[PDB]
Amino acid sequence: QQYECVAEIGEGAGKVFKARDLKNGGRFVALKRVPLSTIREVAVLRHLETFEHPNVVRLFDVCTKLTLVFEHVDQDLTTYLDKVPEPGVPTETIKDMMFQLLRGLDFLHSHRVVHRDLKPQNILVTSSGQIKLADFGLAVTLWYRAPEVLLQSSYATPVDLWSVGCIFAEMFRRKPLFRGSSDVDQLGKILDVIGLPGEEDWPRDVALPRQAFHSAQPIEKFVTDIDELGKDLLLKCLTFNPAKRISAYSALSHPYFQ
Ligand SMILES: CN(C)C1CCN(c2ccc3[nH]c(C(=O)c4ccnc(-c5cncc6ccccc56)c4)nc3n2)CC1
Repeated sequence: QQYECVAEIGEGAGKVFKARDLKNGGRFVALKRVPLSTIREVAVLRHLETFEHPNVVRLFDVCTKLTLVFEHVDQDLTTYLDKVPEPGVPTETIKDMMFQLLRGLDFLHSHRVVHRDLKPQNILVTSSGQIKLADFGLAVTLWYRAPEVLLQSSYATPVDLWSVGCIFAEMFRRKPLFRGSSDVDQLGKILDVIGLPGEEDWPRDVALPRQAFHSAQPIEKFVTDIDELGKDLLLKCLTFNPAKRISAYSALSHPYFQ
């Protein structure tokens, strides 16, 4: 094959490797090796590539079980936070990274792709500080799961803005905001902070009823340095109700990004 594995990046639900692209100057690429639904998902990927959005990982090739060649990025958001000098991330650097993050999200929503598992472990940061979304559009941590996914009720795009707020926060905290040991625990951790939602905000026909939990806390506690504009925006990303939750397109126009 034209490529040559030099290491593994990680494994999960598939397998991703770091390699050399021998035909293109020995640059680093990323190889993943994984039925119409599959053909379908790849058709979308190939399609999304055409637009070449700066805030999503480039697709270089699809080898004919199935190998997908993407670009390689030196690090993810997680190692960027581990290795970040004290006492954190420059307010301005957060404001910028979030924007780039929201850009690719709107780009993905606008084409009706839902990431479904957006966590800092697949948010890639390049040499220049360019955010690039990885690990999407193909078939451990619930800390970034949205309430409705936890309740197993709605699976639409509002899911990924819940994750955005969770990441937004962590960019201040440098530690995950809600660390739960399981789906019920997780759901608890969330409601301890945002407060019990209105009774009509609980989706119907879900095994978990509103009565199985027990008041809202102020946000500046768990997240310090956050401005009013950060606060307000962050609150509309973590609205319990997916219909009341903000959207990427709507987020891009928040006063916070002025
Ligand atoms: C200490 N060592 C182990 C550190 C080396 C630097 N580092 C990373 C981490 C993630 C990284 N992704 C990448 C990529 O280039 C890349 C490009 C396109 N798609 C993916 C991708 C595809 N499918 C599923 C995925 C699931 C999660 C994340 C990415 C996925 C990855 N390079 C990374 N380098 C941290 C550990």
